[PDB]
Amino acid sequence: NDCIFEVKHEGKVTGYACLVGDKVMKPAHVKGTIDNADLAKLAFKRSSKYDLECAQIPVHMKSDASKFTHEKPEGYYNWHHGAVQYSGGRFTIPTGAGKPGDSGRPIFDNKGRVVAIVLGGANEGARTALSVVTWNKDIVTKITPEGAEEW
Amino acid sequence: NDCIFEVKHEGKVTGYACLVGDKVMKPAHVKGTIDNADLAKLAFKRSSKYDLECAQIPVHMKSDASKFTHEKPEGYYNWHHGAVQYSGGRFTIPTGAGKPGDSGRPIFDNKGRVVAIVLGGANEGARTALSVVTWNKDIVTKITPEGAEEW
Amino acid sequence: VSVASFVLLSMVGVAVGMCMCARRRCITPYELTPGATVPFLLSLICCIRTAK
Repeated sequence: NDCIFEVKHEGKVTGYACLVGDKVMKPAHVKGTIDNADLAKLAFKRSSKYDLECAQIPVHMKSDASKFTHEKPEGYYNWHHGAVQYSGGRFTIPTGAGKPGDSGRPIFDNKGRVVAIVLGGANEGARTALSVVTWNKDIVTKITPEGAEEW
Repeated sequence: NDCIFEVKHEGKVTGYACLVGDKVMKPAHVKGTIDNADLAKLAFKRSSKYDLECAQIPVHMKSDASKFTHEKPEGYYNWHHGAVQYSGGRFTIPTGAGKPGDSGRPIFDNKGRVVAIVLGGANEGARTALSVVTWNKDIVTKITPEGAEEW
Repeated sequence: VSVASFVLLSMVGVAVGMCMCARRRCITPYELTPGATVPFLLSLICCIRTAK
């Protein structure tokens, strides 16, 4: 199944921007832009509570946006380092999957649409919970495990 | 199924504590703590109206915590001494299962998640019923049948 | 008159400072969220849109 819907930023291992719904969106705690020609021109909002940067998709890219939903049933989801389990209201993966610089990555519904963006992870036992943002009932919010690290 | 989420306290007949959800939780009518190294460090809240002692989890253990729910249909549930039946709002057992020193043990839903913790037992002939604690309507309560003895 | 007109001018500046702070603390979730839309009532209050 396809996983190609990110674009990277900077000539460094420092995370990615997702093409979601009507907007490009990216983690705010990372820098250096120009690994795509649209990050060079887009005017970005940002907000300190949620660590997003957001911009409206340009006229040539309109057709290519990934679909999304606010819905989060319990169970299994997908991301670039494979299967991820959402249970007890929190996303989890085996520790050593994911790292600093693997950030701004989507989490996908098995029906092929985005439900969260990854921002970081915890190490409170070797099955890492994730710091993430999601759009519960059509408003963005951030989830952050205690002592989690920004990626 | 596994009871392995229990951690004992003291080189005595006295009991155990349970790693559940976001917290360590323990019966208050019994003492001695340090068979385990996290019970040594944690600071505990307590209430003699519910007979709990509880502490929020230390930042290396949350992956090992048992799952939990408030959901409690009529039927059969599991603990260390085998099958346990929830009926008429009571938890109940075969007579002569359980003993002093086997308080502080969790009761599991057949889907492998905690629904109550044992405190002690009442008996009337061949009828045996448990004092327990549980989180119906999202907030702790205590159940206690007539003449129950703490374990 | 000089100290009064300066402090009063700075205070209407600080009052206009709600657009620099209060507007963003209310409105930024509606700028961040994918595909969502702001309620019409709030759209007029913050002067943000002709529609969506």
